[PDB]
Amino acid sequence: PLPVTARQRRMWLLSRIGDEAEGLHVRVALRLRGRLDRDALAGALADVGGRHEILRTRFPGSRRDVRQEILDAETGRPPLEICPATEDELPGLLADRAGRPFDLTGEVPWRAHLFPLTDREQVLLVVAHRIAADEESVDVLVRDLAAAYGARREGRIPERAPLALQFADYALWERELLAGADERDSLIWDQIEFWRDRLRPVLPSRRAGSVPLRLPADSHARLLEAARSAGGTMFTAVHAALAMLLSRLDGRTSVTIGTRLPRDEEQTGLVPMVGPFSRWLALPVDLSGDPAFTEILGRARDVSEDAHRHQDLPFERLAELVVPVPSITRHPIFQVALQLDEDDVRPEESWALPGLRTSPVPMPEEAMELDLWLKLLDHRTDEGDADGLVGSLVYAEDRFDRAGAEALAQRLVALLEQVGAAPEVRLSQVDVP
Amino acid sequence: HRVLHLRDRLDLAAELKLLCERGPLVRIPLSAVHWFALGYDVVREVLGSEKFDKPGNLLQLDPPEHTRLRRMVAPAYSVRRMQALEPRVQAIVDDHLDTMASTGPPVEFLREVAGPMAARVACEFLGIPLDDRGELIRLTAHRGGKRRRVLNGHAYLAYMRELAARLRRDPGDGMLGMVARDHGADISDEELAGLCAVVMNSSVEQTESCLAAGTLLLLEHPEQFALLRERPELGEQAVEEIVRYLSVFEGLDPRTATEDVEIGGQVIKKGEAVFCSLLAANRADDGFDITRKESRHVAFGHGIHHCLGAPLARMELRIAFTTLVSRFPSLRTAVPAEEIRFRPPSSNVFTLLELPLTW
Ligand code: HEM
Repeated sequence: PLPVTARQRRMWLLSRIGDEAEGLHVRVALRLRGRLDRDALAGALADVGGRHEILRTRFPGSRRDVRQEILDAETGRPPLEICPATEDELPGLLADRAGRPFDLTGEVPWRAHLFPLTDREQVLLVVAHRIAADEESVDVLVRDLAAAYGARREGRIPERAPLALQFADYALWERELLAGADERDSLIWDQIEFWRDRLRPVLPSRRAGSVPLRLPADSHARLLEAARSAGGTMFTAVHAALAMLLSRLDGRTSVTIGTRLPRDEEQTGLVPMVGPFSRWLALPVDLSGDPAFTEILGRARDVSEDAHRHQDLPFERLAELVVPVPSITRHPIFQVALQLDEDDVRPEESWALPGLRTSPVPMPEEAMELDLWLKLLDHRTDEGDADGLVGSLVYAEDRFDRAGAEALAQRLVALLEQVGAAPEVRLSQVDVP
Repeated sequence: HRVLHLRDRLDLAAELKLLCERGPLVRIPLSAVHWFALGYDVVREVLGSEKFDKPGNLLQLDPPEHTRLRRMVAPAYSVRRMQALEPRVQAIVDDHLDTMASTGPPVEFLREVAGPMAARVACEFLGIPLDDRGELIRLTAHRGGKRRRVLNGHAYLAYMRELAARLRRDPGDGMLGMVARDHGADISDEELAGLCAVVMNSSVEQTESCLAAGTLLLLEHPEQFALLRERPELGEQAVEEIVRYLSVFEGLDPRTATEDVEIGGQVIKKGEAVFCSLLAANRADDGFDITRKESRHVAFGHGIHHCLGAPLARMELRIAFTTLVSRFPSLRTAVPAEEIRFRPPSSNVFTLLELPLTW
């Protein structure tokens, strides 16, 4: 009886919805120029599955209970479709194969689709259900597939130091330090209490588009200036601005955005392993009264400190505890999420299958439950000064179109420029037509 | 003071040539008074003299600690061990040149051929688990993001602590296997990781730089490119000439004088740090000629700190250059020579930014 995690529990449930809703998957398309050893690629795929038990794990059960069934490397190797194609039809094939649903009760949670273009050029697609792989796992997937292919293409079994921890250890660790849910003044009990007090089509498609969002360095500097003034980060500055925009658009005095945090970077054992380690954090901000941007920046800063002090309760478990009527067409607790990243090395640049010219093939935006996902890059000069804020407003297609998203992106850029040049502006006197 | 790294392309810049005319050892007050060693005999003296000074990083260590670590690692580069490693390196070279040919022209020789080859040889020499090599490169590379560099350092140190434990129990081949065999708990996991990281990083950077720029150097002397294919026994001489001409390790760290010495008539006071320009000492007497016998250069340093990996480097460069010239007779650059971009003078090794090649 191997337990699943709170995130796996939610992912399994949402996986039983059907073709109309795009599968909640992570996926990577790799252009491979050169002579590909197809039988070595198949062996390397099985080797990645052998290395990560979760990739050969199955999820049988029902509405009341789901179980983690770990298969061996052979029975439970990922399927490998070989689908000869022309560049012509690669966009449609990649989208279709990435969206094909998983039957997690009788299938391993990942698969591969090879698309031969010539004898020296192919495109490989790897899809993994988010019950088994998060965003960071895609990088781990490709790197471990490259390591296994280099050995397999030389007629050799991959020679690697095995995983110290498997995801089964993480599922039990979650079942453990969480079992004190019903106990006065317990660790997680304190956290469950913290979030309680702190807080459309009937069938979604989960299709996401994106529009660009650029802020010049001038307005970027003034936000960084105001952020430092209140002991906050650039995330806090954009969080406050976005909270004002949504407050006026929806006419609500209490806006709650979220943010996706990656795996716990402290737990170093999780670094090389595949898993649904995505942690989500609600950031409810009260705009009661009529606060100014500086004052909203403070409320944003304060909730981020308390929330990060309370991130051991999984978001999916908290959802079960504070959502009365959950919806498969509206994300729980928050529908808008914000990512603010410092510039860093791109993992796609360092993906290389030995013997093949490797380069990433772009895919459409990932399937999401959110209505809006603002992902921004916090560009800096070598001194740490503002050097532009560049990113994308990822929008839900069941909820906006490109024009409605462009109008939203432009509306937020205006708000960002306004509160930067006048941080004392109240919530009411802000320019949102 | 930046003149020591100004180059035409592979050749000495005019400003550096004018400086070397001013004798092989110049004093230069800035702020303090520095010294430039620009002559072969002068650089040998300032490196071979006991009157100068500068975990697992042998280059920043000094006696007696430098002796303690150099003693444990040096026998890994023995003549017999390098000879035993040749057929493996030869197969690695052949494989990467097979990938180069099958992928077809053009090819970005540096990141697609030279880099992978140098790192694959370095990992077979170290005894690293042969398919954790990509991961150890990625965890120890200098790609920015200081938090990421610290997190990668934590993850790599954890891997090395597990590998050192596995090796100290039942070791195997490679430099790490021998150091764990001949020495147990005499060397820590930190020093073991430092030695290993220096090999697969800065040492790989120099090897890949020699492979790339050396290929360009042979390409720009086509008659010697063909001569090396015609007379492959010239490989050892060609490598000595290539490393002398390239001098990818242009300048050395300052050898601060512990005493007041007089290399020539000019007195060097205690504290006047003297900077060694291997590029000047190797290129100020000169043309490229792989037929030269008994090459006279300091491309691998001198003194107690002379390059520990020169046996492997020479070995790997010879196999690569001779295999390359015979496998790709029509090899040429895919771009005009002007479009060949070189690293800007940054004092830390000299290299191409990329080498577009076709055939
Ligand atoms: C597999 C290849 C190589 C390995 C493993 C290697 C390793 C090392 C090590 C461990 C040291 C420090 C020794 C000590 O301080 O006692 C060193 C120094 C040095 N290496 Fe290498 N090396 C390699 C290739 C090269 C190449 C291609 C060059 C080309 C110029 C080079 C140039 C030097 C120089 C000049 C020094 C002395 C630096 C100084 O004294 O300031 N090495 N090497």
